[PDB]
Amino acid sequence: DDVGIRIENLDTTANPGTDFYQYACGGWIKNHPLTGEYSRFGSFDKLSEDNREQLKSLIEEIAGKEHEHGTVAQKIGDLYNIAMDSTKLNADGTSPLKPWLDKIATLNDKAELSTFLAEMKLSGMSPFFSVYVDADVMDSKKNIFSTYQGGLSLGQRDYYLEEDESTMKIRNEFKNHVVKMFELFGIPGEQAQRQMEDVMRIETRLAKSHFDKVKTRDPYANYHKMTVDELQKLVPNIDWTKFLAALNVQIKELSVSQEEPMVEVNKLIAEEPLNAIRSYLSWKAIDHAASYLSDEIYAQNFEFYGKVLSGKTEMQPRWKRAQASVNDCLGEAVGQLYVAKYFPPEAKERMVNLVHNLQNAYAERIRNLDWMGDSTKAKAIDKLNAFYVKIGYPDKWKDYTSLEIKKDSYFANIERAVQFAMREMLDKAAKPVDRDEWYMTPQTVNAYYNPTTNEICFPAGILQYPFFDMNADDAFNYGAIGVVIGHEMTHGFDDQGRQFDKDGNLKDWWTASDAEKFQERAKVMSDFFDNIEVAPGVHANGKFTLGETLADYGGLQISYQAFKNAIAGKTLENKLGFTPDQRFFLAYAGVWAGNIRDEEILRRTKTDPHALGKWRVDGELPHIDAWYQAFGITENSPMYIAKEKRVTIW
Ligand SMILES: [Zn+2]
Ligand SMILES: [Zn+2]
Repeated sequence: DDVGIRIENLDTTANPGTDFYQYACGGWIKNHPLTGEYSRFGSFDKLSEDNREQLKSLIEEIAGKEHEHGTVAQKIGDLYNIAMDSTKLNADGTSPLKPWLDKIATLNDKAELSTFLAEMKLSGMSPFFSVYVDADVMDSKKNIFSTYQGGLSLGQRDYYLEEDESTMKIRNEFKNHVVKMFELFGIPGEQAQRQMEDVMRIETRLAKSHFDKVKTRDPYANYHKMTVDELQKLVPNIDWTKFLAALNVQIKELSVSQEEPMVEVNKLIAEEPLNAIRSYLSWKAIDHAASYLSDEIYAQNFEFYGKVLSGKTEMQPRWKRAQASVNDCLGEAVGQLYVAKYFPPEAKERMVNLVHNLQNAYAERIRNLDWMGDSTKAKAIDKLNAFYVKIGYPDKWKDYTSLEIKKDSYFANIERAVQFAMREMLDKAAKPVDRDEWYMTPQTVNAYYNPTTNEICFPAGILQYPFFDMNADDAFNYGAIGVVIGHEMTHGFDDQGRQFDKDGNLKDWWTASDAEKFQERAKVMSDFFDNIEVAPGVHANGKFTLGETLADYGGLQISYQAFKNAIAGKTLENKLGFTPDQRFFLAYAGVWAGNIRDEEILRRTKTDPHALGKWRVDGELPHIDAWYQAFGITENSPMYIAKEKRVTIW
């Protein structure tokens, strides 16, 4: 297989035992100058850019030909092309929303809102409040239906309430925007004024009852478990039995994440006349549809949300917005065709085998730890073997048969796609948590171990050069993606992972001895990084970055051990003059190749819990015995530290 590493990345005037990062990556630095718009640019950023061009080219290629009706290619291509057919969008005008606006006008009984609000939810609107289904934070093996404060067009309560002149301007821009939009939908000016006032009055009352975003982030405090009939007593002006039946949700209990905003919804429904409620629901429909109709309507939408609210100066071209629609609403379907082009089953199979080899090597190292007692070692190995390994793309793909894409209107297709997604989410309320369902799409360039689910997810999007190259040999791939995955693996077992059992439920399974001895070993690493000068007269924060430096250490030892196991009994061949062991460490360094501005070095030192790319290499390898052997590092090397001073935590 290919060597994977590239001479253009090296700076071979550097001494490996003096600045290994410079040796392995100095050429990359020289060949990738910062453009001006970025403070940091590394090989992760280069991959993210490469990946967005892959999706653009993929979707255009799919859309350039006709496909068999009902295939994911036909759904992708047709949705893209109907999003792009601006002559039809402009000829159709607002007519695709007429069924919704007519339906809202027939509301004649506040009791009908119970079913109607659920119907709007299924089409992707959230008047008054939001609902969602996800793993119960008190019982990770079960799902729970939750309500959440919502109903605001501006999203944040402060826009409706702060009296400074800057926020007042935003409010008055919103008022003008709502009137202009109603008028674009054929509402006469006098009625558009009156309906805008209804919208502002209602959303301002909702906003007053909301909590700040700071207070809503804790899912354990933003949790109120109760029966359906108890919610029926808390918010009597919605028939929750009908609301839930219209959502096809069959449950006995649910969570009201914030009760006060829900009580305010109850009061709003009681106190506002039905015609003002119709104004608000009509606005929710228009505001949701505003991106999917004519250019005039999109332009007005952008004038407010883009120019006023976001400080943007120019709208994105239609093709970029059409690609976002396809990627955001047919994400996993795009994933199927993405991996068919870029990440074949043999690549998935190689990576799944690699992850299993890392698991086996990690289990071997856990047995030899000198800070973990025997009972804790057994619990750790059992938790590790119970990892949910989600690599490349799903074993269980979403079934898209019930999602129909056809040439009626852009808006009608978006609506069917949202209905499909909402149905799939709400169906989970009745079922136990299914950890084979992917929350990320295959084309995403992100990866993590999740402590609350005990799953490790590495999508095809990140499994590309310089992390993983199907064409490269094991030295390259273990040194690069292998270390990255092993690093994530240690988060099931470190100071964070020890708070969760193998089901993702809260349980502290370390003994007091485990905790004391772990900190004893960890202090070796934090002291070491404390003494690194990341800039003249500026030291690293060894305690703040400890979670990440211990994990890189672990990933290095885990992947190197798995690598030596995988190549056991095979012929070593040097490539580019490097032994396989040397290539392992050169590939590792390349994962962290990067260019960073001087001021960006200072700020990341203040704020970033990850060590800088350079010290993720130069501060980690002096703790790895195998690196000394691979590059002949001796007592006379500036990076050398004595065996008895090296970290031993994994
Ligand atoms: Zn090899
Ligand atoms: Zn980490």
